[PDB]
Amino acid sequence: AAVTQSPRNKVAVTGEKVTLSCQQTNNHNNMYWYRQDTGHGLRLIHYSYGAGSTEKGDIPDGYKASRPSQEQFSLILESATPSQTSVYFCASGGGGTLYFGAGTRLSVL
Amino acid sequence: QPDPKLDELNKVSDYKSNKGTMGNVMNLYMSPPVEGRGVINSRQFLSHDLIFPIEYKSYNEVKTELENTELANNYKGKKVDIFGVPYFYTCIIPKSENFGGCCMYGGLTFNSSENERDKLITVQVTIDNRQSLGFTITTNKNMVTIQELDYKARHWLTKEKKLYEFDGSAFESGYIKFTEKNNTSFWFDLFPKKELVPFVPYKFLNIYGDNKVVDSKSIKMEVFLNTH
Repeated sequence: AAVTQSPRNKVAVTGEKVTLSCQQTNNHNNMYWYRQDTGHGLRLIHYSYGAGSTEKGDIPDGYKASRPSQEQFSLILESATPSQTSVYFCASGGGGTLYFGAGTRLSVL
Repeated sequence: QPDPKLDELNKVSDYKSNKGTMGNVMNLYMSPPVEGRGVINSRQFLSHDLIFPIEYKSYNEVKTELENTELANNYKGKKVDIFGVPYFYTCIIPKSENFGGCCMYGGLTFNSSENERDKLITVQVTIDNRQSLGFTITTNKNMVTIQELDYKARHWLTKEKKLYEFDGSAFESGYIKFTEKNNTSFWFDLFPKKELVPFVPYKFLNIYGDNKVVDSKSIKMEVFLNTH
């Protein structure tokens, strides 16, 4: 696969630290973390233009990110809250093109 | 050079309110430095840079950039050590024939087999002009880049005192000041300009391009930080 996410499903409790991993095989410079919610579609949380780069999207609050290499972009919830329950989608992109992963479902109890 | 006024220091709060992420700067000083001992450049892209065949994580070479050609020629074809802060986004390093890689500024000292006791330097930190601590850094180089010192210092403060965090800092402004034995001094603003969003690494790290070198045994280091 172009883009793989792990885990695919995750149940956490409030206050729990949760990390979602996205790894790509396209050598793309750009990566993105979105979440998908009914009544909003996809909203961009953080993105990255290369290793060591992360920048805020529209809804960055409560999330960190890390792009330790070209291939990997992680989304870090230091202290999970119920408003973070959602389905997360990561994408990689290089000019013209975007590939999306299959989605990660997170429920926070 | 001389010392900064408070109102001229870059503000963490301005960086955040321009939608910047201080984590870009955190990661430069938390991640490991590029290091190479007794290496010789293998090629160049432009005449003011030197490309060195040193390993960093999964990269197999680094381009270091100097402020002008004569500085590059000072080191070209010589045995040097390399110590510096790499960046990747905006790094331009054309292959020997296809574009990205690992880049840095400066970083260079001549390799010396007579260069073997670690020296300790005490970094003096003062916060809000009212509390101090010191910690020490070491290097085994008699002549050391300012970059090496600056990195060793910011790395300790980032890891131990929240100098940079993903979305801000324990501080609002600050600068690191170096004083040479002959008594002259210069400083760097520790924080990014508010206009630098997205963060563009080469514009922050080019302060190291002058490859300023100092004597470990006598250099004085002071950090001054203000909280919000």
